[PDB]
Amino acid sequence: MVGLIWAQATSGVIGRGGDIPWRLPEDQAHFREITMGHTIVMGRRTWDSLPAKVRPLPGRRNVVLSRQADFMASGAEVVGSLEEALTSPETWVIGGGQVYALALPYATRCEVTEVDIGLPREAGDALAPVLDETWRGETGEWRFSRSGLRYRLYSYHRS
Ligand SMILES: NC(=O)c1ccc[n+]([C@@H]2O[C@H](COP(=O)([O-])OP(=O)(O)OC[C@H]3O[C@@H](n4cnc5c(N)ncnc54)[C@H](OP(=O)(O)O)[C@@H]3O)[C@@H](O)[C@H]2O)c1
Ligand SMILES: O=C(O)c1cnn(-c2ccc(F)cc2)c1OCCCc1c[nH]c2ccccc12
Ligand SMILES: [Co+2]
Repeated sequence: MVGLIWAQATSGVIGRGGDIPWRLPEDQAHFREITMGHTIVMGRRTWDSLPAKVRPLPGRRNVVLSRQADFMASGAEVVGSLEEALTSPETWVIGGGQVYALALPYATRCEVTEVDIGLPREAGDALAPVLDETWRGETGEWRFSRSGLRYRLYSYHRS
């Protein structure tokens, strides 16, 4: 099983300038729970976004996808193809926008956090993948985060 996991604004934005224009501390803990013990696939730009003490994220097999044959990720494995990284009974692609789409053929789970932030779409932003009509969503209750933004959890599922 390959899953995708991301947070997004009501508009689809997941990242700008190589980072995230929000931080919900509740979102970060559902990320760790959902991924703890499994494999995480990220692109080099997203690994590049993790600070040097936080990487590799703990308790997990950190796989970085990259076209540089000689790029290094201390504590992580660097694979040149997405499907090379798919070796565990549970794989979680943790972004960003380029890998969400590339991993989207392989995925049966989409855990999406929708952040009610008015963030207009802008050039160079990374986007959540467009989920086609084969995906079936469960919708949670609207919640309040301590960062002041409200959020909600979508659980898309498909055979
Ligand atoms: N939940 C969230 O809101 C969330 C989650 C994660 C990340 N983010 C945001 O996502 C944004 C970054 O996403 P991104 O779309 O800019 O870059 P990315 O998807 O993070 O990684 C892009 C890199 O992956 C490699 N790559 C791309 N296509 C490939 C392919 N077909 N085969 C092999 N390797 C390939 C290349 O590395 P080389 O150039 O080294 O080849 C490319 O530069 C950041 O802003 C981050 O904050 C947000
Ligand atoms: O998982 C961990 O063990 C962990 C602990 N601290 N941090 C961390 C949080 C913020 C930050 F700026 C640096 C490190 C972690 O990374 C996970 C954070 C959840 C997250 C939201 N969007 C993401 C995009 C890519 C990758 C992880 C995320
Ligand atoms: Co688990």
